[PDB]
Amino acid sequence: TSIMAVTFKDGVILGADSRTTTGAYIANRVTDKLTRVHDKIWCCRSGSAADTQAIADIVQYHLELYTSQYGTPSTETAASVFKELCYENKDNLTAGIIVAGYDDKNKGEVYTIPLGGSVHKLPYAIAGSGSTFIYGYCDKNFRENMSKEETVDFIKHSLSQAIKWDGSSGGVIRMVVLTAAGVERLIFYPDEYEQL
Amino acid sequence: TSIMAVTFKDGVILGADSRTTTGAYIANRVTDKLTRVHDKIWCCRSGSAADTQAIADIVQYHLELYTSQYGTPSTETAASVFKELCYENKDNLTAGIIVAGYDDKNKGEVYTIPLGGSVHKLPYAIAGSGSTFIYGYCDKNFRENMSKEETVDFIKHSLSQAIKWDGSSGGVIRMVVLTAAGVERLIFYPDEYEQL
Amino acid sequence: TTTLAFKFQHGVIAAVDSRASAGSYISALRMNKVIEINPYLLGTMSGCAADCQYWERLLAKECRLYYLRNGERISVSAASKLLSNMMCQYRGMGLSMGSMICGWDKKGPGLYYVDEHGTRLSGNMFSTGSGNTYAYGVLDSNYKWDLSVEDALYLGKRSILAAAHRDAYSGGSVNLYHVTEDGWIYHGNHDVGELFWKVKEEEGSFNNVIG
Amino acid sequence: QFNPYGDNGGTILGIAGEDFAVLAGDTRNITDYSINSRYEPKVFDCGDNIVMSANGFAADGDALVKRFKNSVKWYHFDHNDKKLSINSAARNIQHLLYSRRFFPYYVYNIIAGLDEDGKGAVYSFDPVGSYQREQCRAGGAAASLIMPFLDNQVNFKNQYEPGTNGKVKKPLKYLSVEEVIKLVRDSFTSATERHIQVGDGLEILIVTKDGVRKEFYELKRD
Amino acid sequence: TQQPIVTGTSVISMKYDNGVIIAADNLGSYGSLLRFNGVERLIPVGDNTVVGISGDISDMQHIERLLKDLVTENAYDNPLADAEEALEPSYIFEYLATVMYQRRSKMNPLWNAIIVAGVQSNGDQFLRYVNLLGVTYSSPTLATGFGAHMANPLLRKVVDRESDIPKTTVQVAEEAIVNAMRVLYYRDARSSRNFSLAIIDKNTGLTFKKNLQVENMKWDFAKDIKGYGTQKI
Amino acid sequence: MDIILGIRVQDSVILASSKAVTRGISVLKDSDDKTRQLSPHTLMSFAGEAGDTVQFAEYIQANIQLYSIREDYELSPQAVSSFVRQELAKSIRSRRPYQVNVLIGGYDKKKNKPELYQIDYLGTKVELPYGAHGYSGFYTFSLLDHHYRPDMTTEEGLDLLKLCVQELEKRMPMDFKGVIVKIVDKDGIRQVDDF
Amino acid sequence: MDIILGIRVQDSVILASSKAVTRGISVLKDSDDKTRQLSPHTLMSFAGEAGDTVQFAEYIQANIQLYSIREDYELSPQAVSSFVRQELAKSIRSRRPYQVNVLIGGYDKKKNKPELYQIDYLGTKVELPYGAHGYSGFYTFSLLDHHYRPDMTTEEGLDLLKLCVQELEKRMPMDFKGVIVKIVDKDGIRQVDDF
Amino acid sequence: TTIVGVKFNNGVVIAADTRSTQGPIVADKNCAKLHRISPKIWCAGAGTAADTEAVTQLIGSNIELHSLYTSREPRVVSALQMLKQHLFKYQGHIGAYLIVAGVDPTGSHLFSIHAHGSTDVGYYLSLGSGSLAAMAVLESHWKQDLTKEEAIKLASDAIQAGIWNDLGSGSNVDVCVMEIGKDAEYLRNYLTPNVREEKQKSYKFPRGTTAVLKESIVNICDIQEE
Amino acid sequence: SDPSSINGGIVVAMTGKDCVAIACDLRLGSQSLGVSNKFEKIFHYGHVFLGITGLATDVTTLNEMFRYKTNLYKLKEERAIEPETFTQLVSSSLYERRFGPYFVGPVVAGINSKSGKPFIAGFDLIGCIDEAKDFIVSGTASDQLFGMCESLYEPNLEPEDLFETISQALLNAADRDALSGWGAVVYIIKKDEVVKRYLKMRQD
Ligand SMILES: *[C@@](C)(CO)[C@](*)(O)[C@H](Cc1ccccc1)NC(=O)[C@H](Cc1ccc(OC)cc1)NC(=O)[C@@H](C)NC(=O)CN1CCOCC1
Ligand SMILES: *[C@@](C)(CO)[C@](*)(O)[C@H](Cc1ccccc1)NC(=O)[C@H](Cc1ccc(OC)cc1)NC(=O)[C@@H](C)NC(=O)CN1CCOCC1
Ligand SMILES: [Mg+2]
Ligand SMILES: [Mg+2]
Ligand SMILES: [Mg+2]
Ligand SMILES: [Mg+2]
Ligand SMILES: [Mg+2]
Repeated sequence: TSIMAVTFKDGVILGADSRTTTGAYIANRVTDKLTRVHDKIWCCRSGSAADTQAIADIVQYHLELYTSQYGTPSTETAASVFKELCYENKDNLTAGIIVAGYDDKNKGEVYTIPLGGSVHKLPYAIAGSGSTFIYGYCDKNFRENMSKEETVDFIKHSLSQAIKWDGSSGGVIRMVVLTAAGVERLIFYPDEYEQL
Repeated sequence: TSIMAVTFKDGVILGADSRTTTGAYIANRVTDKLTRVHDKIWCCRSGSAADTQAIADIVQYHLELYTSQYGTPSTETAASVFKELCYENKDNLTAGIIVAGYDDKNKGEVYTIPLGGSVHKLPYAIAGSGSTFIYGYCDKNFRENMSKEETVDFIKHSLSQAIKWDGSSGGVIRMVVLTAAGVERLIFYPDEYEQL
Repeated sequence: TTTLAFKFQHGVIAAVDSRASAGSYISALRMNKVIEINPYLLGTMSGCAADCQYWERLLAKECRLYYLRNGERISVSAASKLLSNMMCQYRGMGLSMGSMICGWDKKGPGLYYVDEHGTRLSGNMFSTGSGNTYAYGVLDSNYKWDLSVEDALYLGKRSILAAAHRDAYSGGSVNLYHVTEDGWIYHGNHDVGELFWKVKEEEGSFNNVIG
Repeated sequence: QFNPYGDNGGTILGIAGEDFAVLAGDTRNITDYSINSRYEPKVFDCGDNIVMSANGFAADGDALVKRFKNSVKWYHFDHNDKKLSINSAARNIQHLLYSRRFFPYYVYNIIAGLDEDGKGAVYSFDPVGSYQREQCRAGGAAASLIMPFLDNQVNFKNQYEPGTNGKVKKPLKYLSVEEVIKLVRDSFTSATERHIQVGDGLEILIVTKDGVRKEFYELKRD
Repeated sequence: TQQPIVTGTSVISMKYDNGVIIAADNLGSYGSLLRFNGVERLIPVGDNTVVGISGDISDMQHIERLLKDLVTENAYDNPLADAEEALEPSYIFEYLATVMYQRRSKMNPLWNAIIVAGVQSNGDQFLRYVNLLGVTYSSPTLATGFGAHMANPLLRKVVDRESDIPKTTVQVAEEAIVNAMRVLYYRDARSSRNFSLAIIDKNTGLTFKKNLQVENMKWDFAKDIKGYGTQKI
Repeated sequence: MDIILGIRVQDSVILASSKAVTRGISVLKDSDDKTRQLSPHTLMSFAGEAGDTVQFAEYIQANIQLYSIREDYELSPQAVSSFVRQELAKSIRSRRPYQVNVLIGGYDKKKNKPELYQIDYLGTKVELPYGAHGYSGFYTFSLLDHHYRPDMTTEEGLDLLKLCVQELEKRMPMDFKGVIVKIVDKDGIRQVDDF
Repeated sequence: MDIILGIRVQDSVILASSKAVTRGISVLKDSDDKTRQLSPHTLMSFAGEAGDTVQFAEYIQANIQLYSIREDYELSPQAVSSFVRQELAKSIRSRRPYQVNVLIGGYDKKKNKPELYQIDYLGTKVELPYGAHGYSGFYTFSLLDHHYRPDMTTEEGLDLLKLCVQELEKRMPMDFKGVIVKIVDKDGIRQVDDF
Repeated sequence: TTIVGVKFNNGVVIAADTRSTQGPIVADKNCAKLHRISPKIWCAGAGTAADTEAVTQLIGSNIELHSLYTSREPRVVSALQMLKQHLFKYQGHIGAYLIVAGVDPTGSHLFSIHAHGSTDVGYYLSLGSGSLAAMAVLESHWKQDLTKEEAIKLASDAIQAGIWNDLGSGSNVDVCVMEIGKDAEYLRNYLTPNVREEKQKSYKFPRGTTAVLKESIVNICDIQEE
Repeated sequence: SDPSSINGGIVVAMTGKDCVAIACDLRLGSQSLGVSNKFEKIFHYGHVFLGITGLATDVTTLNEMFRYKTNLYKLKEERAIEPETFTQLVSSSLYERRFGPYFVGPVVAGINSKSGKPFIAGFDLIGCIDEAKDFIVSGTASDQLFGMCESLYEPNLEPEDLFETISQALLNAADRDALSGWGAVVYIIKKDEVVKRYLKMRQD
C-alpha cells in the first residue's frame, strides 16, 4: 500500500494506490483506499483491511452521531475517535491510518495514526509499505502553501515512485481534494504516471 | 549503512556514511566504508563488517596476484572475484557489496552484489539499510553523463536524506572519485549536508 | 526434607528433619516442619514451605471452628479430609504440599497422608520428602506394633538420621513428637551433627564413616 | 514478551540481640550492570517499634512495605490503638504475601524488633509467605556470602574450646549491640568486595525499648 | 502485554543548588526509522513540575492526558488550587507511580520510563524515576535508556553525592546537561540533534527552552581516518 | 492407579483391583481398596490420575445414595452406569476433566442378572462379560477370550481371575502388590479376604 | 537394565543383579544374568541402556582375557577397574557414548583382600564397602549404613543382602524378578543357586 | 571490563580496570588485562578472559617468530591481521574483544578488534561493559594533538568512569604508554582508588578451635638412598 | 544436568607467611544422593599441589593427565616442576579442549623451591588464570567460600593460625551447601614439610 495526505493553500488532498495483495497475488487491483468518515473528513487506510474497514465504519458512526447532536465535527475530533479505537485495541489491531479534513476555520489538516495508536499532526503524511521508498523524495519536494495543481503533481510523482519500487503497491492513483469548493475525486492511470 | 556508487562523464564516484552500530549504540561514528581492492577499483561495504572486511581482504589479495601475472585487472574481473566469494559462501555470509572502478578503455563502471551473490552492472547503485529511503529520490534525480560537481551534489543530497531517515546511518559523508586524473578523497560534515 | 510418622501400641510417633533449601544453597538449618493444630493433632510438612504453613494453619482455623460448633474435638479422619478438600480446589494450580496428619481421637490413634493432588491415605506408617526412601529402609526392618515409647522414639529419630546422612537436601536437626490420648508430647530438637557421632559410637553403625 | 519482574540487587541483614535487634541493608539500587541510586533507603521504620526490609524486586518491596504500614495503621483503628506485637506483624505479613501466591511479591522480607518479653526478635520470610523467627539472617544478593560468616561468628558453629579437641563446643555467649554492629559492618564490607551489586552505603536500624535508631556507613562505590 | 512501536529515547536530569534541570530530544523513532522530528517529551504540570517521558509515544500521549486531567480535577472545589493546594511534584509522581505499578500488575504496562522533576512548596528539589515495572528510585542525577549508561557518568562527575548539590550552580548544571546531550547525539543511533530543556528553580520558577540544538561538535578528525587497518589511501 | 479387572459370571460380578499406591519412586501403600459401594447391589472400581479417582468415586457415591434415600429405591446398575457415563462425558469438555476410568459391577434384582459396565474417562460406556482398563486388558483378554463361559460359577470365575493375575504378575514390569477381590450378587457385596 | 547391588565383606565380594529384561510393556525374560567374568577372580555386573550393556561388558571381557593370555598373569581388580573407567571416560565424549553403569567385584590374590569398585557411565570410579547404581541405593544404603561391618562373614553378607532385596521388593514400584547372587573370593567366582 | 585506547602526539596509550567477574561475583580484584604481544605492541581484552589471553599469547608467539624470521621489529598491522583472521575463522566462538595499540617503524597505531573478526581504526576507543561510561568521557574531553600527560589523564579518567558507574568494572587502573623512539612503560596499578578499609574486628581464631580427627606427614620428597 | 554441580565439592587455598594451605571436602554424590565420603580432591606432583572441583570423572582424568605430564617433565628437565610453571601447564592443557572442555575448577598451591615464595592460583574450566595473593576458591559453595575467606582472611598468618582460618572458611561454607561436606581435609604446606589434617564435621 502507498498512501499520503498533503495540505496546501486551499485545503488538503488525500492520495492512494489501488492494489490489495494476499501474499504475491493481487486480490484487488482497483481498491478504493480513500474512505469517507464525514462530508469533508476522509482517511487513508493501511494495514489489515478488515481492521481498518471496521474502524472507519465505527468512526463514521460516531461522527454521524456527533453531528446530529453537536454539529459538524473538527478534523482533530475525527482523529481523536480513530486514535481512541486504535490505541485501546492496539493488541488486536493492525491499522495505520492517515486522517485528513477541511474546516473553514482550521482549513486543511492532516493527522497520522501509526500502529501504536499515537497521533501526529503534520503538514503532510505518508504511510503504507511503499512509503519507505519516497521519504527522501517527499522531504525534498514538499513545500507549504502549494497550489492545487502543484500538490496534485507532488502526490502523483511521489506515489508513482512508491508504486515503481513497492510490489505491494500499484494499479491506479486515486486522489480526493478537500476544499471550501467541495469534494473532488481524481484518478490517474498507469500510462500517465509511469512515464513521469 | 548508506552507500552508493555513481558513474559519470569522467569516471565514477563512490559515496558512504560513516556510522557503525551495535544495536542502537554507535560503535564507530567515523567509519571508512570505502575500501580499496586495487589502485582504481574500490568497493562499498554493507552487512556484517567481519564478513565484508574478510572478503575485501581476500579480493585485494587476488587482484594483487592477478596484477603480478596478467597486469591491471578490469572492474568486471574484480566484481567476479567478489561474486565468487559471496555466492559460494552465501550460507555463511551476510555481505552486500558495491564494486566501482575506472579503466581508460571501459571508463567508470559500477557493479552491485546483493546478499545472494548475484551480480548486476548498473549506471549507479545504492545499498545499505538507508538506501530504502532514497530509491524514489535517486531514480528521479539521476542522469547519465553528469559532471563531477553534479555527481558529487547528487550523492551528497541522496546520502543526506538516507542519513536523515535511517538511524543506522549517519556521521560524515565520505566520497572517492575515480577518474583518469587519479584518486580523490572527499569528506562532507553534518553542518554542510544537514542544511540541504 | 525427610518426614515420617507411624502408629504403634502407645500412639503415634512423628519425626521430621529441619533443613530448608533454595537450589544447592541451604537456606535454613532449623525449620519447624511440624504444626501443633491442637493438643491432640499434629501436621508434618514436606514440599513448598509457604504452602505447608498457610494451608495447615488454615486447617487449624477450620478444626478450631469445628470444636466451637460441635463442642467436640474433630477426628483425625475429618481433619485430614478437610485438608485434602482444600488441595482439590487449587487442583493443578501448582501447590506443593506433602503432609501427615497425626493424632488421637475416639477410634484411637490416627494417621493420614495427604498430598497436593488431593490424595488421602490411611495407614500405620508413612514417610515423605526427598529422603523418605532412606527412612523407609530403617523403619520397615525395625518397626513393630509392640514397640515401647522409648524404642519407638529412637526408631523415628534413627530413621531421620539415616536420611539426613545420605540425602543432601535433608539434615540440620531432628524434631520428635509422641502423640498419646492425653495429647502430643514434644521430645526435643536433636542436632544431626552431634546425634550422628553419638549413634555411630553407641550403635556401631556408619562403620564406613571415619570419626 | 513482557517480564513483570526485575532485580534491583541489594542485600539485607537482621541480627537479634538479648534486648535489642538490628536490621541493616545497603543503599545501592541497580538494574543489570547500571547503578540507579547510591542512596535509596531499603530498611523502614514501620511503627510500633518494628523495622522492615523487602529485598529483591524494589517495586514489589515498596508495595509490600506500604501495605504493611497500612495494616499497622488499620490495626490501631480497629483494636483501640493496641500495639502490634512483632509475632502478630509476622503472621500478618504471611497473609499479605500469600494473597499473591500465584503472582508473588518477588522479595525476601525481614522484620526486626522486640518480642512481648522485651527480647530481640528477627523474622524471616520467603516470597510466598513462609516465615520463621530467627536469631540471625542475611537476605538478598550476597546472602550466601554472609550467612556462613554469621553461623560462625554469631552462633559459633564449628568452633570448639581449645585443648578439648572437638569434645566441648564454644559456649553461646550473648552479643552486645557494639559487637553486633562490627559483624554487620564487616559482613557488608566483605560482601561489597566480592559482590558487584553490593556497595555505596550501609544503613543500620537498631531497635531497643527506647525506640528506633539509625546509623549510616559509607561503602565502596565501584 | 505489548511491544513499543513509536519510541522516544533518553531523558536526562540532575539536581543543582536551587532546583532541577531536565532534558530530552524531540525525536519519535519507528524502529530504525527516524519518523517524527517534532515530538515534545517534556511535559510541564503547573509552574513547579516537569515530567520527562521516554519509551512508547502512544502511552506518553495517554500519560500527558492523565496529567492534564489531574490539574483539572485538582482545581475542582479548590479555592487554593493556584496556591497552598496546588499540585506538587511528589503528588504527580506518586500518582504516576501508582498507575505504572497497577498496569504492570495487570500485565498491560505503560511502556515508558518517566522522570518527574520539580521543586516542592518548601523549596526542596524533587527528582524521582519510575518505569513500566513500577520501579522507583531517586538520585542527584537521573537518566533513562542510553542516558543511564552515558549521561549519568558525566553528570555524576559534577554531582557525585548529596553534598555536591549546594556547590553546583545552574550554569554548571545546564552546561553538563547540554554536553551530555551532545554525547548522546554522537553515540545513540536513536537520538536527534534537536532537543528541549527545562529548568525548575525555586527563585526564578519554570524556564522551558524549546528548539535547542547540539552544537560545537567534533568531526574534523574523521578526514585522517582511512580504512579499517592496513589501508593508507 | 493401575490395574482393575472385572468379570460377569452366571449369578454374580467379580471385581479385582490392585492394592498399590505409588508417590514418586516409593510405594506408599500395598493395601489400598480402589472401590466404592454405590448401593447395596452396585459396586464401582476405579483407576486414573491421583486424587481425581477417589473424589469422583465419592461424588458418584453421594449422588446415588441421595437418590436411594429420596425414592426409597435402588437404581438399576444400568441406570447408575448411564448416570456415571454422563458425568464423565460432561467432565471431558470441562476446564479440568476428571481423569478416571471405572468398572461398575452390579446385580439387577429386578431382572435377576449380574451386569458389568466398563466406562473410560471420556464417557465411553460398554456392557461386557469381562473388562479391564489401561494395559490390563493387553495381558488378560486372551485368557478370558479362551476360558470364559457365561454359565460359569463364582468359584470358576475366581479361578479364571487368579490365572489373569498370575499372567499380569509374570509379564507386567509393574509390581501392583496383588489385588483385592469383591463379589457382587443377589445377596449384596462381599470381599474375598484370601486371594 | 535396573538393579545391581554390591557388598564387600571380610574375605569376599558379593554382587546381586536383577533378572528382569523388559521390551515395551512386556517382561521378555526373568532369568537374565547381568554379569561377565573378566578374570578368574574378577567379576563385573552391569546396568544401563539396552544393548550397550552387554556389548560394553563383552568388549571389556575380551580385553582383560587378551591381557591375561599375553602376560600369563591376572590383573589386579584395581588395574581392571582403572582400565574400565578410562574406557567409559573415553566413551562419554564420543559421538555416541556407551550408557553403562558397572560394579566390579574382585579378590586381589596379592594383597589377599576383596575389592568392590563402583563406576558409572561418565567414568566416575569409587572404591566402596558396598555400592549400587540408579535408584537401588536410595532404598538400600540406609540398611547398609546401619548393619554393615567390615569383619562380616560371607553368610552375614548374604543375610544383609536379603534384607536389601526385601526392602526393594516392598518399596520399589518396579518388579525386577528377584536377583542372581554371585560371590567372589580367593577360590574364584561361584553363584548362589538358591536366593 | 572497561578498557580504553587513546592516541597522542608521539604515541599511544591503553588502559584497563582490574576486576574480573563470575556473574555477579568478583573472582579477582586485581586482574591484569593489559597483555603484551610484543615489547612495543600491547593489547587489552574484554569478553571471555581465557580467549583474550590464549589469542594474545598465540599471536604474540607467532609475531616473535615472524620478527626473528624477517630481522625486523613487529608491526601492529601484522598483529591486527593475524588476530582478525584467527578470530574470523572461529566465527565469534572465541569471545575475544581487544583494543590493540603499539609503536613500530611505521609509527603509532590504535585498533579495536571484535570477536567475529571486524577491526576499526581510531584516535580514541573503548571496549567492554564499561565502554559507554568511558566513551562519554572520551567524547567530552578528547581533542586533537594531545600530549602524553593529557592522554594518560584522559585514559585513566575514562577507566574511572567505568569503575564507578559500571558494576562489571572496578578496583584499580592499569596503564601502558607506547611512545615513538622509546621503550614502552607498563604502569601496573597506576591508580589505586579502591583500597578496602580496615575491618572493625580481627577474626584470627584461638589455636585448637577446629576439631581434628587425624594428622599425618605428607611425603613430597623423592625415594631416599640407603 | 549441570556438569559442574552433579557430583558437588569444594576446594579453597590460602597463602600465609612462608606457607600455603589448600583444603577440600570429601563428598562425592549423584545429585541428591551421597555416594562417597572419601573422595579427596587434592593431588600433588612433587611439591606442587592441585585441587580440582567439578565433574568427578574429569577430576580423576585430569589428575592422571597431570601425573603423566609432570613425570615426563621431571625425566627430561631432571628436576621437579614448580607451581608457576605447573599453573601454565594446567592452563595450556585446559584450553586445548576449548570447545569440549573438562568441567572442572582447578586450584594450584605450592611454594617455589628456589625463591621460597608462596604461590596459589585458580582457573576457570578452560584455563583463565587467577593468580591471587590472598586466596582462591572453587566448587558448588564458591559464593559461600568467597564470603568466609573475604571476612576471615588476613595476610601473613603463621601455619598453625592459617590452618584454623582455612578450616573454618571451608567448614562453615560447606554447612551452607547441600552438595558439599561429608568430611574435609586440610594441607598445611611449608618449604620442606607438609602436614595433612582430616577435620571433624557434621555428616549430613
Ligand atoms: C526438604 C528440605 C526439601 O525437599 C523439605 O521438603 C522442605 C520442607 C519444609 C517444610 C516447611 C518448612 C520448611 C521446609 N522444603 C523446603 O525446604 C523447600 C524445598 C522447595 C524448594 C523449592 C520449591 O519450589 C519448587 C519447592 C520446595 N524450600 C522452600 O520452600 C524454600 C523456597 N523456602 C525457604 O527456604 C523459606 N525460608 C528461608 C529462610 O527464611 C524463612 C523462609
Ligand atoms: C568485564 C568483566 C566484562 O566485559 C571484562 O570484559 C572481563 C575481561 C577480562 C579480561 C581478562 C582477564 C579478566 C577479565 N571479562 C570477564 O571478567 C569475564 C566475564 C565473562 C564471563 C563469562 C563469559 O562467557 C560468556 C564471558 C565473560 N570473566 C571470565 O571470562 C572468567 C571469569 N571466566 C568465566 O567466568 C568462566 N567462563 C568460561 C567460559 O565459559 C563461560 C564461563
Ligand atoms: Mg483483527
Ligand atoms: Mg508496483
Ligand atoms: Mg564498578
Ligand atoms: Mg471403555
Ligand atoms: Mg544431608
